[PDB]
Amino acid sequence: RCNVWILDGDLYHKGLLKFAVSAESLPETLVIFVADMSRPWTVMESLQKWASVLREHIDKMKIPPEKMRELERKFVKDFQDYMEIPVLVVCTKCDAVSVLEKEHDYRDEHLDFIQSHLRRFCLQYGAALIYTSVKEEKNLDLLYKYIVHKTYGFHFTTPALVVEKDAVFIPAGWDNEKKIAILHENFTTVKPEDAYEDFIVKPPVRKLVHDKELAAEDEQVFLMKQQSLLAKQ
Amino acid sequence: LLVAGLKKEVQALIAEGIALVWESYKLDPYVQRLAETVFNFQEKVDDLLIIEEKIDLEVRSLETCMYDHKTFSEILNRVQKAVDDLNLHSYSNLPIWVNKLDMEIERILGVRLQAGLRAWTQVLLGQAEDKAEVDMDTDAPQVSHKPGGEPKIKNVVHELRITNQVIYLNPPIEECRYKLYQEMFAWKMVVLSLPRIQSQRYQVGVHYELTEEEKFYRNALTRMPDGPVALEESYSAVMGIVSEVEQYVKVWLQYQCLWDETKKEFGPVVIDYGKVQSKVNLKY
Repeated sequence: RCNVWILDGDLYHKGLLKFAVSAESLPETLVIFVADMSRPWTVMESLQKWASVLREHIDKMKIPPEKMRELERKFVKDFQDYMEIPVLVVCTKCDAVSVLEKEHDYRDEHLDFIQSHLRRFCLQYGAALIYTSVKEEKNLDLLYKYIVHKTYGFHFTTPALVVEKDAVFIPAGWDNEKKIAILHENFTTVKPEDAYEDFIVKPPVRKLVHDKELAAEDEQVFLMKQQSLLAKQ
Repeated sequence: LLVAGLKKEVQALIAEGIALVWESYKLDPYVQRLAETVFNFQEKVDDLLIIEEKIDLEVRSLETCMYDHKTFSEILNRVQKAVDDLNLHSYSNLPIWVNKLDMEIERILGVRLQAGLRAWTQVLLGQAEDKAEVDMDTDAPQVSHKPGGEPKIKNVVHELRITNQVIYLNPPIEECRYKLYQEMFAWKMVVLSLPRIQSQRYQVGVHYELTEEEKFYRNALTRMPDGPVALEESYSAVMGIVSEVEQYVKVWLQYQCLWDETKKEFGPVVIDYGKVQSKVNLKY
């Protein structure tokens, strides 16, 4: 039975992470980061927020540098030894892509843009990417098998899929910049160096823009106004 | 703010009369006009003072009312009806005043929620003071219920059994961890699940987006005067009692190597080992 910990989204509760992971339990810990495909424009930014927060947490933890180098040796050994701590990126509500095709007129280029960015981020932090949809029950068993594999060391056999737009699965060590270059071919207006915010825009949601606070003029101010009016006459 | 629209109307008619003169006979329709408008302004102001004091009393009650959802929710029902009357008579600036009152309500739900956690933490740790220790020399009646209430964490029991020379815990320290946090999650729903006051509730089918944080006071745990320290205290109690039970279960799991008081209590957590105690005695 694997301990499960889900943190509140607000940073007001970030301090709870010390109760989730400790020095002894850190190697046993598997980190899962959620990427919201219903709001793709905040995916990368919130992901760097959470990854940063993990970085300050491990900074506070005060591990010996020898132990830190040992953990990095173990992790990188797991990295290059891949053939066809750990961090696992799971994309949720990917079926919202179908809405993006309609509501925001997205196309395969935008999907290539976001998934290339996400794969490059995974390479930056050496994580494993998987696409999921509870609404469609997509890759749930694949996810479960991969978690059991990475935690308990169980076997795993599913290959890496990077062709389907909303079912991309990339285990650790598979991705590479050259391997990521296949998506850059499909671009026709954007470039791989183009900014995320420019190409994919955060929509200005039409909240109820509250009206100005209308307040009755005070007796003194209204009467000074009337004094000004009478005086000029 | 609520009388802002009505007061300006009098200033407008006052502005109109400032141009009039006695030589015009427009004075007499104007005299009729000003009296009606001033008459309405007096009445609606009188209505709000009655309603606003009721709301002030009701929100004040939240500080001292009993710490249960029904007691809170009943109070939040009264304030909503008063606000609906304010919406019903078409007073100005109502969302602003409601938004101010809504903030004030969440603040009070902040301190009560902070008290509720600390009372719950005391109950979890065994530091909750029974009413026998409430000093009897204080002749003032303590009708004011405890701000944190009297949380009652139902006693938790786990099973330590041996099946074919294998010792296992039927309720795992992880399910104990699950249970203890679940009892806690009930307590925070005393406050966080309360209905959020809406200025335009009386408008039915209004095309305004409403999320859970809009629907309920789901953000009161961010309105605690002491910050997240009370929440951090609450979970810190859970780990320790879990940690001691993790330790206490470990020494019994050491006796599995024999093959390879009957119960103990950790606050609400209870471990029963009289069954395994017997077979350990025989094997030894």
